[PDB]
Amino acid sequence: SSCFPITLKFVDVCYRTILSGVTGMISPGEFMAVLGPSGSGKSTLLNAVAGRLHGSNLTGKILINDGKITKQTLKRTGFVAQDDLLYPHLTVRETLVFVALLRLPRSLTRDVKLRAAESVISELGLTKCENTVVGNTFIRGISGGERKRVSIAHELLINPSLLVLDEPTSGLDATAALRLVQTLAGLAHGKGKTVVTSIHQPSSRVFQMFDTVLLLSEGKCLFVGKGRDAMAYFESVGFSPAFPMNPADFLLDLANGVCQVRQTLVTAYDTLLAPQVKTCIEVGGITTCIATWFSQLCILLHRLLKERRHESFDLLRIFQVVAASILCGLMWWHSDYRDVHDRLGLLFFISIFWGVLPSFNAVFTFPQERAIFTRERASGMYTLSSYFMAHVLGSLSMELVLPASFLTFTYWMVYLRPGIVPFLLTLSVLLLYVLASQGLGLALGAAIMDAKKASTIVTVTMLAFVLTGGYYVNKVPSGMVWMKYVSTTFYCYRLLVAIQYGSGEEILREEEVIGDVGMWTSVGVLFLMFFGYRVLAYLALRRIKH
Amino acid sequence: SSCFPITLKFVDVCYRTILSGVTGMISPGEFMAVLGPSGSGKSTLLNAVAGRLHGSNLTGKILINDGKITKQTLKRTGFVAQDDLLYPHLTVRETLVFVALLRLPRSLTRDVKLRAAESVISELGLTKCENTVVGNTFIRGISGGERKRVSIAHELLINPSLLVLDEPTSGLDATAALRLVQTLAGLAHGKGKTVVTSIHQPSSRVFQMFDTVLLLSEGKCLFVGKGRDAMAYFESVGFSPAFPMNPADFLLDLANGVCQVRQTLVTAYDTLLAPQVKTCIEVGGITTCIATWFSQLCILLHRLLKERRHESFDLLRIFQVVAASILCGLMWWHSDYRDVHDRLGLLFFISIFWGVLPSFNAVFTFPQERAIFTRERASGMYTLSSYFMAHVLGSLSMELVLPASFLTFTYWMVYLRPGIVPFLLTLSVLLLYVLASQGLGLALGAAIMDAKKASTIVTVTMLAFVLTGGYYVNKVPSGMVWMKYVSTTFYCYRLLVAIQYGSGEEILREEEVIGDVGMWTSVGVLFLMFFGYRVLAYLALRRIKH
Repeated sequence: SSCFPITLKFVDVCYRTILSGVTGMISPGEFMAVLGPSGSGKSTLLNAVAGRLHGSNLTGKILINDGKITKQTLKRTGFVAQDDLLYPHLTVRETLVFVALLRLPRSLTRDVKLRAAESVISELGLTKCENTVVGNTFIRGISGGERKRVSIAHELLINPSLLVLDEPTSGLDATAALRLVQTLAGLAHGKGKTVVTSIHQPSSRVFQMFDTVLLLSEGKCLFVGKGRDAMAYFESVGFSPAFPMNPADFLLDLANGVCQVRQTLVTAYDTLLAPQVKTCIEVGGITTCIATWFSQLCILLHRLLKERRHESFDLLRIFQVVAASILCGLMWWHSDYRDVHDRLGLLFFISIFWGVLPSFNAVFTFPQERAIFTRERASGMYTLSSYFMAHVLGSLSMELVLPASFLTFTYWMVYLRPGIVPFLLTLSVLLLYVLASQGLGLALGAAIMDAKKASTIVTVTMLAFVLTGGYYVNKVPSGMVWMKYVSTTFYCYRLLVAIQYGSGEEILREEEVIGDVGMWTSVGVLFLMFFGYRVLAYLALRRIKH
Repeated sequence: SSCFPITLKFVDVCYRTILSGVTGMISPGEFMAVLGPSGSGKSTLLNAVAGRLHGSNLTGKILINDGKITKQTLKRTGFVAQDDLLYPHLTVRETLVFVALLRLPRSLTRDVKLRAAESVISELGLTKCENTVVGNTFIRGISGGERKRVSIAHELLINPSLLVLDEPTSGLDATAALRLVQTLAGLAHGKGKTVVTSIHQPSSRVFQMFDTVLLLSEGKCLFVGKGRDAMAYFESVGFSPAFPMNPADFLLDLANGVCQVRQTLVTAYDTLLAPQVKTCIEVGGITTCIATWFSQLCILLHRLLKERRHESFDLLRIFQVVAASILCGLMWWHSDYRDVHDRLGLLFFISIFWGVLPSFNAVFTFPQERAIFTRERASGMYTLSSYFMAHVLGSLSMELVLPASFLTFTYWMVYLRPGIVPFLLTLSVLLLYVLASQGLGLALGAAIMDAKKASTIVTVTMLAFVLTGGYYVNKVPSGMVWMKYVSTTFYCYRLLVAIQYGSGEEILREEEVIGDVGMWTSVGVLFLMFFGYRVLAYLALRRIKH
C-alpha cells in the first residue's frame, strides 16, 4: 500500500506562546514519536501539522512534499483523534461497511467497496470480533484496545499516505498497548506509510519500537534524532542517569528541570542539531447531484435503524403504556355516552398523555449525537440536509406503534362510537397529534443543545398547553383567550369531540363544551405545526459552526 | 507517632485458586510494595491481610504480632480503598472535622478532637486547600492527587500502626504520584508505622523509593527481598535484560512469561528464598447510650445540611414553581366562587402538582449515597437508625418552603376565601400532603435501590392516584370504588373543598362533588401515610447486609 510517498517539513512553527521554533522533517517510511510533559504542546503540533490550524495564529511553514495544505494532498492524510465516537448497536463488521459506503468515491461499484472494508478488518486483527457488537460502558461490547482499532480502520479506508495519531495508547493495558504499537510499526515499515504519533508515558520496550524521537519541553524542542542515540547525545553535553532507568523517563525529566539545566538544553540544541537539520531542509449535472443525495439518505436510514428502536422500545416505555391502557379500560369500563361529563374527561386524558409523552422523549435526540455529527460532517461523509431528514423519516415510523396499540386495546372496552369510520378517524387524529407534539421537542432540543435545561422548558410549555386546552377553566379572563390558539392540545381535543358527538344536537334530544371552531381549520393547523416545528429545528442546527 | 509496634506474618495463605502459598513477614518501619500483573491477585492479598476475608475460603494463618484478628488489634489498622467517597459541598477542613467528631472516642473533649483533625491536615500537606470545596466531576473542587490525601487523612485520625493501601497512585500524574509515595515513605521511616501498598505500574524513580518488594505471578510469589538486590538475584538464576530498562518492567515481564521460564521461577523460589524466610518466621447505663445517639444525629444533620439545599434549591426546580404560580394566577385571576366547576378545578390542580413533584424527587435520595453509607456504617461511625432520622428530619425542613411560597403568591390573586383562618387551614393541609407524598417516594427508592427503575413505578402509582382522586370520573364501575381509599390525592382534595365550601348548603341558596367522607377521618389517614411510609423505608434499608 501507498506507492505514492510523502515528505513532511514544518520549518519554524510558532503558535500564539505554545510553540516557539519547532523544526524537523519526516521521511517516508518512518515511525516518529512526539514525547513531552503534559503541557509542552505536543497536541498542538500534531493538529498544526495535519492541517487543523488554519493559518490564523499558526505563523510557520507547514509544507507537505515541498508544497502546501492544498486540498489535493489533504485527502491523502488521516488524523485519528483521541476519543472514540462509535454507535453501540452496530456490530464491528457493519460499522466498517456503512463507513466504506459513505467515504469511498461514488464512481465505483458496490463490489469493490465491500472488499475494501474487509481488507481493513483482516489487516488490523479485527477478524475475531467482527460479529460482536461494539457497545459502550452500558452495553457489553468489545475491549477498549480493540475499540481503538476500529477508529484506525475508519481512517485506512481511504488509503492515506500520512497517518497522524493523537495518544493511541492511553487507558490501554500493558500488553494491549504493545501490540498496538507493533501494528503501527508494521504500517510504516511493511506498507511504506508515514506514521507520526504522540505517546504519553511509554514503557521499557515500547521505546525500543520507535524509530525517531521528538522531545518538546514547552515549545522549543530539545532533540530530533533516531531514537537509540538519544542517551549517547546527552552524555556528550554531560547529563547522565545514576540508577538503572527507562530511557524515556530520563528524557521526560530533562524536559522539566529534574536532572541527575533546562536552559542549557535549549542553547545546546540551537548550536549542534539545528545547523544539521536545516542544511538538508531545502535540498455531472442535475441527475447526478440528486441521486447522490438519496443514496446518502438510504444508507443513513439503515445505519440508524437499530438506534431508533432502542429509543422507542425499551421495557420502561412499554410498561408506561401498558399501565395507562389498563387504567383507562378499568375506570371507564363499558362507559355510557349519555353522561357527557365522563366521556369528555376520557377524551381529554388521551390528549394530555399523548402530548406530554412524545414531546419529552424528543429533546434528547440531537444533544446526544453532536460530537459524532460534527466530526463526520467535517470529514465529508454527509451534509446536514441528509443527516436531518434521516432523523425525520426514521422517527415517524417507530413512534407510531405504541399509540396505535394503546387505542386498539382501549376503544371497544370503554365503548366509544361503534363502526369502522369513527375508529379510523379517531386513530388518524391521534397519530397526527403525536407527530405535531414530537416536533416541538425536536425544536427545543436543537435550539438549546442541553438535555437537562431543555427538559424543563418543554415542561413549562406543555403545562400551559394543558391549562388553555379547554377542560379545566370554563371561562377565561379576557386577556388569555388568545392563548389557546397556539396550543396543540386545543386542536386535538376539539377534533375528538367532533367525531364522538358531532354537531351536538344528536345528544340534545353543556353547549359551550360542544362549541364551534371548525373541523377543517383544526386539521389545517396541526399540519402547520407538523411542518413548522421541523423547519425551526433545521435552522437551529444550521447555526452550529462546526 | 505509633510508639506501639506491629509485626505482620501471613504464613501459607491460600484462597479459593487465587492465592496458592504466599508467605512473608513485614517488620515495623518498612515500606513494602506488592507488584504483579493485572490478575495475579494482589488485591486479594491486601484484603485478606487487613482482615476483610472472614476465614470462610481464606485457609491460612494471618497472625498479627504473634496473635490473631481479634478486635482489640483491628482498631490499630487502617485500610485505604481504591475509590474515594466524599461529599462535594463540604470544604476540606470541615470534611475532616465531621469525621473526627464521629470516629474519635466519646470520652474526650471537643478541644482535643479539633486539634487531632488539624494535625492531620498539616501533615499530609493539605494546608493550602483547606478552605477549598472538595467538588466532583461536576463541581470545580480540588485535584485528584490531593483528593487522595483526604482519603488517607480519613484513616490517620485514629492513629493506626498498620496502614494498608490499595493502588494509591492510579490516575495521578507523573509528579503527583511521586510526591505521594514520598509521604508514604515519610510515614514508615519518620513516624515508625508499617505501610503495605500495591503499586500498579511504577516508574523509574518510584521504584527507588521502595524498601521491600513482593512479586506475585498468579498465586505463588516469586521474590521477597529488599528491593535493590532484586536485579542481582535473577542473574544468579540466569535471567538478565538486554536493552536498558526499568527494573520494575523487567520483573513484570518475568511474572508473565516474557523473558530476555515461568515454571523455573516457581521451583527456584521454593528452594532458596522459602527456606530462608521460614526459619525466622517462628522466632455507662441508659443515660449514656441515649446521649450518644442524639450526638450522632446532631453531627449528621449539620454534615448533610449543604447537601439537602443543593437538592431542593437548584434553579431548575425554582423555575418550575415560579412558572406554575404565574399560570394559576393568570388563568383564575379574580375568580368567582359561584361558578363551582371552575373552583373545583383549581383545587384539583393543586393536588396533582404537589403530589407528583415531591414523590418524583424523593426516589433519588438513597440510591445516590449507598457506597458512602455502607463504607461508613461498617467502620463504626454511625448506625442505621441515626443515619435514617437525619434524612427524615433534614428533608421535612427544606421541602416546605417552595409550596409555602406558591400558596402565598396565589391565594389572593385567584380570590379564594378571605380570612386568616381559611388561609392557615389551607396551608396546613397542603404541607401535610407534601410530607405524605414524599414518604411514598422514599419507600419506593429504598425498596428497589435503582433510580431509573423506581422512577417509572412512582409514575404508574401516581397515575392511578390521580384517576381515582374524584374529579375525572364521576361514576366508577363498582369494582373500582375501593381504589380511592388508598390514594393520597383523594384525602387532600376532599379537605380543600371542605374548607372553601363547607357543608355545602351555603352555596345551595353538584352535590355528589361536595359529598361526605369526614374531616377528621381524612387528617387521620394522612398521618397514617406519613408515619407508615417512613417505617416501610426503614425496613427496606435494613435488608442490605453490608
